[PDB]
Amino acid sequence: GAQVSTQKTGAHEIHYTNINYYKDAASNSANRQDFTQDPGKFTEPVKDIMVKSMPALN
Amino acid sequence: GAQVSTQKTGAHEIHYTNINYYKDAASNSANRQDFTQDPGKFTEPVKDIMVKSMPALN
Amino acid sequence: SDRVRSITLGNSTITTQECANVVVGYGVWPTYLKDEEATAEDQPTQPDVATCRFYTLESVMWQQSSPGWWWKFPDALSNMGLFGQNMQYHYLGRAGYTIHVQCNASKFHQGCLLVVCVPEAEMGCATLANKPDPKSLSKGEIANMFESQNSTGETAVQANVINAGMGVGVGNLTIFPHQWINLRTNNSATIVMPYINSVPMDNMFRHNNFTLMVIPFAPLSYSTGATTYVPITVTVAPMCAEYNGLRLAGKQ
Amino acid sequence: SDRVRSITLGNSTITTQECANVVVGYGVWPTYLKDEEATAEDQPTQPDVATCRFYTLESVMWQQSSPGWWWKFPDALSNMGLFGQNMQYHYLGRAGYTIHVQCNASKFHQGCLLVVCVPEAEMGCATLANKPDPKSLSKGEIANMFESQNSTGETAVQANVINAGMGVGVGNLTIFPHQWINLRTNNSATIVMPYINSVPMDNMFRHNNFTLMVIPFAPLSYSTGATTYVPITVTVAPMCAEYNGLRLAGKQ
Amino acid sequence: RVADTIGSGPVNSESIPALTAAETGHTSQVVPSDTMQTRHVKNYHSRSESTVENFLCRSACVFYTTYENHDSDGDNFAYWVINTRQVAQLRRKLEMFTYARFDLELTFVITSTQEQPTVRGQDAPVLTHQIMYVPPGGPVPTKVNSYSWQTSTNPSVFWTEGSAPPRMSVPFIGIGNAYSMFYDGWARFDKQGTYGISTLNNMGTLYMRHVNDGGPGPIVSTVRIYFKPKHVKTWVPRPPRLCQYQKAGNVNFEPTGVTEGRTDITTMKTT
Amino acid sequence: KVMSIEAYQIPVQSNPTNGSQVFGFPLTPGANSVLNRTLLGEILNYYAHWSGSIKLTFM
Amino acid sequence: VMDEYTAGGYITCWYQTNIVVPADAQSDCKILCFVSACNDFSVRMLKDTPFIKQDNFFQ
Amino acid sequence: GLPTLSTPGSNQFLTSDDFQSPSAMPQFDVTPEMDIPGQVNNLMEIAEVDSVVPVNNTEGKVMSIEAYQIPVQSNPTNGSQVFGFPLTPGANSVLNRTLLGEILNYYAHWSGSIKLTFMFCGSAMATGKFLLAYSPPGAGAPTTRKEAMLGTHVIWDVGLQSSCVLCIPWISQTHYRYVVMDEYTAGGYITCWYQTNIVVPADAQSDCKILCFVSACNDFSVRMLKDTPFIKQDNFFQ
Amino acid sequence: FCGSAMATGKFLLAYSPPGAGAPTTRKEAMLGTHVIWDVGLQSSCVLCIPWISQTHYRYV
Ligand SMILES: CCCCCCCCCCCCC/C=C/[C@@H](O)[C@H](N)CO
Repeated sequence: GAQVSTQKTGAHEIHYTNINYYKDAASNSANRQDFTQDPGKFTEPVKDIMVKSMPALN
Repeated sequence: GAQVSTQKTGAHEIHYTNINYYKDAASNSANRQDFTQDPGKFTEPVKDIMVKSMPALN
Repeated sequence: SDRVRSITLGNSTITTQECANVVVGYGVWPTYLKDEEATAEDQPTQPDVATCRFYTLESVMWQQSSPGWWWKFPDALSNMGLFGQNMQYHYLGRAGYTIHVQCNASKFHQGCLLVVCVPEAEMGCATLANKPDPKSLSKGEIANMFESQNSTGETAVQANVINAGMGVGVGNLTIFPHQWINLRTNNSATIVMPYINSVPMDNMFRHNNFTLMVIPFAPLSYSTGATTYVPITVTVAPMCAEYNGLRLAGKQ
Repeated sequence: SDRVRSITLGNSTITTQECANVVVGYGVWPTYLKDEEATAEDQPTQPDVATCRFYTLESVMWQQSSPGWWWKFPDALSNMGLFGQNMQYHYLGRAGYTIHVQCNASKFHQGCLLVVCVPEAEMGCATLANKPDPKSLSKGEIANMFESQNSTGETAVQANVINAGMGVGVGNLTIFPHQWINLRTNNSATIVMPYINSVPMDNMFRHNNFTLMVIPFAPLSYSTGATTYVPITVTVAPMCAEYNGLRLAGKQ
Repeated sequence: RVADTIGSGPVNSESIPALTAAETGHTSQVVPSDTMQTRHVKNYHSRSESTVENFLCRSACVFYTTYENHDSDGDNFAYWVINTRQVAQLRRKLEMFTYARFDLELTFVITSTQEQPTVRGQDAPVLTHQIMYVPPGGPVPTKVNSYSWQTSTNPSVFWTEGSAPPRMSVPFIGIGNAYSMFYDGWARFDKQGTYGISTLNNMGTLYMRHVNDGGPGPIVSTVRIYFKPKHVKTWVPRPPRLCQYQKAGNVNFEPTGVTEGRTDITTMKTT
Repeated sequence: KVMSIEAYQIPVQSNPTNGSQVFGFPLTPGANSVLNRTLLGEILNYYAHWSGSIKLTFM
Repeated sequence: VMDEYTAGGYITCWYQTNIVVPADAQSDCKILCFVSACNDFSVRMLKDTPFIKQDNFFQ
Repeated sequence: GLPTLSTPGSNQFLTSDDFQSPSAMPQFDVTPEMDIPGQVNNLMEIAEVDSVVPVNNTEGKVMSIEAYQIPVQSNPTNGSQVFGFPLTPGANSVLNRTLLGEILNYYAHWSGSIKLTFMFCGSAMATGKFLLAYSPPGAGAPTTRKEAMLGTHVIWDVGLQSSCVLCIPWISQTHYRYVVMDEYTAGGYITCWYQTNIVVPADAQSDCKILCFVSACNDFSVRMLKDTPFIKQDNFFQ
Repeated sequence: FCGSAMATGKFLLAYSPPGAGAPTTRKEAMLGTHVIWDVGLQSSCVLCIPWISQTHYRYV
């Protein structure tokens, strides 16, 4: 059960391969490839949206 | 003859891979994944069942 | 109905007026040895009705100071009729038992006994550097008694009840098959014990297997006038007894 | 089976070994107020498990001379946990109750209590030209007592049992929901009372609603030696309690 | 995995879950829902770590002994008759069960130390040890250089210092259908002789020695032995040992109190 | 009483008062002397965390 | 292990009424109490028990 | 490099290990196999072969072909014992030096049935009946024919068939007995008694010999290899 | 049993075929055909004596 992922390659111009050998998920290597991103939680917690090109205070 | 099992992962949110290399079963790793469970042997060895919501002594 | 009970083995029947259920071994009911589990090759004797019947041991009196009693099986039955004779002539043997402990009192009496069967009950000596002697371990059909203080003896069993002679909390004897005789509700306890051992069969003289222990956790008590003679009788029946290795008789 | 019983409300369970049935109100089981029957418009609080549970009041001792006792509801519960706190903060409230009166004796003891819930039990003053005072009417979770002779007092309740404090034959208290505790057969009484009133809801401090009365019609009796301490305990649970008109707390 | 607690509400029945008869020798199967108003809880807790295997399956020192590089004839080599009763820890765990069947993983930690009559220019080459297992009956060594160390049949391990704990796996070598942790019986049919667990004990002896012969300076090496049960099966659970251990060959004990005490049955002060 | 079968017996009797306390102990199964030596307590002692409901039966 | 953070509450028992008994019957009684886990119970984190000591190898 | 992690056991030399290893002589062309009569595959093939048991291993007889000869003769009494030895094949002097005993000595546990064959070497004119018996442990050893007879026995009648077989069944509480001699693992007693008597005509010897052989039956197996205590050495032979 | 409702007791009723003597102790009787009667609600209990003879008919 080998897993083939993608290496960090760079941008203006390849895969790896991993097999887990231990019975415990804690033994696994790092999740260095998780790129989820949601600023909205902290940057726009306002209940009434807020459009940019609009008069902020009506 | 590689065997792929499941790692202990946790619950509110993956596989391993093992190949045995020795001729003797005693050389194998532990059976850390056997979750059989039967209290009845010790908790209810009574010949006449015993229902919970019922009058224990008739 | 169902507190009443009748058990027939051989030419003997036991009846009870107020029991609980019947506790069964570790859920296992006794049965003869299977060809797949067997190692001794000779054809076994399975007397049946002549050996698997109810033998009633000596009675014992419960007093307000009794710490408890204990008997060792097969030892306790080594002299009972044909069961005992078969034990003598055979190198090997195995059996299960239905144990029925009796004790009636009155409604005005009170008390509560723990009736347990402890498989493999190796016991400690009173004096640390010795081994108890055969008789301190088992007096046959005669109950040995626990004590309510450290026993002293140069070859005696350390019988202080609180450690049940085994170095453990007497209050945890519960993981073994048991019942209670709370005079208030019960009057007998019936426990069926399957044959439990790390070998398919064994010699019946050099190994004891399990020990019956009767221990009062709430003492006999009553008001003056009430009868003070409250015996505890023990009737046992071997079940599915087979023997192998016939030869002349005795120990040695 | 069926004399045995188990009732769970909230985090509390009551069990009985020997009851009769459970008498239910006037056949009506308690339920929250319906939109068609409602008049107060604010959204009610219906705490539930925190308020509709079993509260055990002070015990009382039955003696061979006790004429009887009585408690007034909701008053008796005005200090019990959250039920009481909700009563304070709210102008209006309504609830039903499961009342469980306990009293075990022995088989050699005898006696028989009437356990009644009298809806709207306006009481008479001992002295005709006065009105009894709040405390002669209700001592909270502490039972008031009837007397076996005309009470005198300038502001006391005319408590002579024979007229149940109401000017009627105590023997006719029977048209109200009740049970008997005849020690010979019973040991508890359980009565479920629906909310009965001429208005959908009411203030819980200025109106009492119903009074629990426990009256022995056959006196406690026993031979010397038998225990003489026979308490009567009362455990009650509000049912379907809702409140309306929240504001600051208190009476006034 | 454990049970979800199912939501329950008010009751007014003649089914009485809370009332039973413990005389039957049967443990009540009650749960919260039977005696109180419960909310629903999806329980994710697993009992993975209380499985008999995970309980026993961790290496534990069962003994250790020493021997010396030079110094002559007791000192020279060591031996141990295999048994699991000389240590408190492991022994109490195995003893929570009457019979057990399992494989073993032996690991040895071997360390060396210099002794005082030092000598100058002491510069000793690395040490290699040999451990030999002598099954019951095999010719046993009598001095560091007896013929028996040639091990044409007994298994042995040769290990050099500084290279990671030697390790092996051994099957269930018992002659019965399980290892017995208790034996309420005798070795002889006449009951004379030994009584108790020791009658069964016959698992052989381990023998260790240095391989490189004695140099100028004295050196002492200690061999720590680890046992790790694997592929475990256990029957007839028993109460955990209360009284401390006194002897390795029997259950002998000094009576001891059931628990620590407190001032009254009313004291909430945890000891 | 700790070296007597008596450690196991809760006393109860007829009394001239109402609502007396029969006994009391904390829910500290792993460390309290009342509970820590039972089958449950002994097993808890081979561990660091525990969780669950416990049943106390009175006979 | 016993932490104030992890305090678990108190178990207590009280007389609801009283032990009533007829003449010629003991008024003093005993009550036995048992413990066991319910079905939602689980332990975590193995550790050695503080309950078994030793000074040197038994012999 | 492929990330790797070394485990305990690395670099040790365990004598019973089983790994591959480079050959010092690459491409060496071995000499063709032949096909020699008598190939052996399991030591048990050897233990299944009869070997002469030195029953008469008393004192001075142990260095004489006499150790192998059981004495039997005409007697004026009834039911006399001919011989007796315990079923302790691995450790008893009577049996431990036979093919079976030698093989048992390379092991720690054994299990199985054993065959003892008795060959009568009297003369064609001699006759007699013997009672060969095996008695499981527990009671003592039989001291009389009436005691032996109550156990496993065969009644051998001398006639054309010189030989007769007493087969000793495996009756143990264990599965395996130790070759090493333990009271726990006691195996019982083998004894022989006159059933009648050696009757012979005049002019024929009344003194005869009986040879006895041993071998394993088909249920026999040994376990746990160990070195024999039977071969010592003080230093390298030269 | 004509005791009173408050009395209790267990008895061992037995039948012993001939050949050896008559049982003189409970341990002797108990080795033969027996029933263990426990007094309780059912006042009465039955010992049934089986026909065990070498003949078919016995003489009166
Ligand atoms: C090259 C080194 C080889 C080392 C081989 C060691 C073999 C010994 C394994 C012993 C397992 C024993 C555990 C204990 C069992 C006892 O409790 C019982 N008394 C036996 O029934």
